[PDB]
Amino acid sequence: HVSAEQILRDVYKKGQKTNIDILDLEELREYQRRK
Amino acid sequence: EEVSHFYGGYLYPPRCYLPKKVIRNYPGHPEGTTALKFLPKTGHLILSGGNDHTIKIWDFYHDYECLRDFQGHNKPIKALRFTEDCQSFLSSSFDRSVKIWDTETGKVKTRLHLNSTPADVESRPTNPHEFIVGLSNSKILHYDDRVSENQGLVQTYDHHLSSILALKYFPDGSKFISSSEDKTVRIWENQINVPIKQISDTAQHSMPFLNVHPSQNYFCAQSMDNRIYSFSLKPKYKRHPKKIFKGHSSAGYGISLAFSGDGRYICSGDSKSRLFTWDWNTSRLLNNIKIPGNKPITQVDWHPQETSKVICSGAAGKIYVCD
Amino acid sequence: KEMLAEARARLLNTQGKKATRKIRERMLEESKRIAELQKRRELKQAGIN
Amino acid sequence: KLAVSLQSESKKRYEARKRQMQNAKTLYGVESFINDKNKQFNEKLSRESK
RNA sequence: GUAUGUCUAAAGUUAUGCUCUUAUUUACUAACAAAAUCAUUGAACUAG
RNA sequence: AAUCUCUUUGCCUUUUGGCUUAGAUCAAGUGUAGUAUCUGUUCUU
Repeated sequence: HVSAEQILRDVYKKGQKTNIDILDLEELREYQRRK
Repeated sequence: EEVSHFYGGYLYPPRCYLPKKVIRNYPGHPEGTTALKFLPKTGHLILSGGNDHTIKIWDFYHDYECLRDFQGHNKPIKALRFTEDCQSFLSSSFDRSVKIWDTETGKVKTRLHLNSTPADVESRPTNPHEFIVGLSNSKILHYDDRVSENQGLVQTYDHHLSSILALKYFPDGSKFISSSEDKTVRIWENQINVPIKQISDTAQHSMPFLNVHPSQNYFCAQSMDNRIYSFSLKPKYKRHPKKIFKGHSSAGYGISLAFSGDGRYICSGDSKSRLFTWDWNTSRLLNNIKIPGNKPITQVDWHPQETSKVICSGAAGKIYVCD
Repeated sequence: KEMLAEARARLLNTQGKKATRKIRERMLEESKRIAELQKRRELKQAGIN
Repeated sequence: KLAVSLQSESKKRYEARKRQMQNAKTLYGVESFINDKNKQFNEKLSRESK
């Protein structure tokens, strides 16, 4: 049987959903400036 | 002024398995190799380009020598593409020029002086006279070299909002796919400035590379999220929910992907000098061969007839063969 | 069945239009950032700093 | 030794909290939630019934 | 239809079970659309 | 005398950040299109 508890578990599963690298000083400066 | 040298026509042609190791290498391009393609249908020749501004054809068999060298660009090579008949190939360069080269005599059949970087070039599979150039200024230009009017520019596609990343025709040449820095993928009918399909999503990253699966039923796109997605080639062209290939690194690099001659496997380069390979049915990662040089391997291609020979290259310059 | 699907969809949402647009904008800003670094890396490899 | 002792105790505390968070993120029986923050809130509400 | 925001990309060079084909259901969105009863008449018109 | 993992206690450590007339009203729609989606059938597995 459907239940409110089941409905809300399905909502929880429905909602629960890149590693860039710094190669040099220029990219480090860009990253630090943004942060 | 263009130049060319011969060192030997060579265009006449003289179940897959996983590759396991690098069997041999070619000198490639000293400052880095930026383009690499096998000769269509038979794969007995390898066309490549790089940072030395040169283009080279290498024999895939016999002594593995370089047969012809083409020197007509003043800046690094950006893209290379063979025609349906192999009789010609297109080359694009950061010098804002696209040139059509006669594969055998190395003579330039056509020159296009563009006002923007030709990020990618492609030729119509059913008509070698038609070619499309994707520009950094976001427009896509369609040329028909037979037409002298306006240097043959027969159509302009302009719905993309940012630099074009990749171009890929449907195997029948009726439609072509385009990707852009605008984070969208679009399908176009030949010579009509109207995209018949648009592929975009919140989580979808820009796709720097596009290729078509040998069965002609799906196309694959390398994405900046270190994944490879797949899309149907039939109307509505929906994304395939399960055929997703993961494992490699590609963010920040235009890393090409290729399919085995029989379509049983899919493979791609890696930003950490490796060559990944996945099963086309389950998308499971079956191998990741380490390529010498310790540089990003951006170029990967699978031989159209061999059971397992693959070629790869990148910033290291040399070209490597895996089997 | 359609009533349940619509209910689950409306029960999931928690953020308004501005926050949702900020999410998509941050994703786009990241993809632009990576495209910028890709072009800069290609130029650097070609000796063009 | 002082710098290393402080680094190691910070590390130990950090990992202990990481494990505790994984446990909290996998326990069940709490009132229905729709996202992780809602789960943590319902758990906080449950701690008031003590 | 707005407010409003974003983009414009060479050079004017800084030295080193799980899916697919495809026929439907449902929802949302569309200043897109002159739609046949109830001497020719909604007709260029509506925005925070 | 020193580790490791349990259990309790303590700590709550991504653990609801204003106001007014519940701020107000609405939730009947054709064609075509776009996006998501549903059943079935072969196919994948």
